[PDB]
Amino acid sequence: GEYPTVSEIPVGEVRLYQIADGVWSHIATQSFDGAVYPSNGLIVRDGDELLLIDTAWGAKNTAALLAEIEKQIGLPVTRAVSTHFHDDRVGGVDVLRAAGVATYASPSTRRLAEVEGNEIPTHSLEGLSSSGDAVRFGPVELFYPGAAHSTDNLVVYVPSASVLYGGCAIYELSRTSAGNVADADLAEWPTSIERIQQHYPEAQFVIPGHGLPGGLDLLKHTTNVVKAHTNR
Ligand SMILES: O=C(O)[C@H](CCCn1c(-c2ccccc2)n[nH]c1=S)N(Cc1c[nH]cn1)Cc1c[nH]cn1
Ligand SMILES: [Zn+2]
Ligand SMILES: [Zn+2]
Ligand SMILES: [Zn+2]
Repeated sequence: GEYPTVSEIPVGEVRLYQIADGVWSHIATQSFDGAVYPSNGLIVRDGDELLLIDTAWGAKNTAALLAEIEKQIGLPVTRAVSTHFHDDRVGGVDVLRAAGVATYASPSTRRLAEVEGNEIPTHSLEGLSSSGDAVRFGPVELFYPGAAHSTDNLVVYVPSASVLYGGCAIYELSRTSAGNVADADLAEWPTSIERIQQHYPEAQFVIPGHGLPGGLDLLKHTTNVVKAHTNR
């Protein structure tokens, strides 16, 4: 159908969107700093259970995500992966943990989360410490492209559906300016996106951390925006 926007989503609520067989995005909204912005995560079917990529941003949003999963899919979320250490991706980890979800992130993510005073996913993902590293995690591949929006950002690929979840390292087409880039490596960002490009040239669906999915041109768009900001 039509991809959900802040319009179709009351703040505190979560919509699911089916991208492919056994793949969904989860879309939530958050009011920051006067404005309302949407946020995407992923859900991937793993036999008779569910792998969750990223929290719905907050303990209350995350509890609403689980309820909305329990309602629309009715399969249990057994594992969750946070793609970076910011609160929009780990906020709700405690809720997940209380519901019996095993929470995972790279050591680099866990370290920064700890330093940040954020919630810390329980389990460590080994083998992602070097730019270009990939590891399998059930029905997805996890990929560390190098520093971009943050030094720890991961991307997620669903081989079975050619879905690339970029997380916050990839911007939607609508987004004309770099956001908060305080934690970013602007100097390495484009090289990291090129790694993503070179590793997943067959991706059919590209999901940005925020906003509307597209194809692989989201990667060039983000390059273009990051480079204009570098040049500001
Ligand atoms: O990228 C940005 O800076 C933000 C989105 C912040 C989401 N976020 C956060 C975050 C932001 C607030 C609280 C906790 C975590 N960490 N990493 C990311 S990505 N907005 C609003 C903004 C502030 N400055 C410039 N833009 C950008 C946005 C995305 N989609 C719609 N707006
Ligand atoms: Zn972030
Ligand atoms: Zn465990
Ligand atoms: Zn984000």
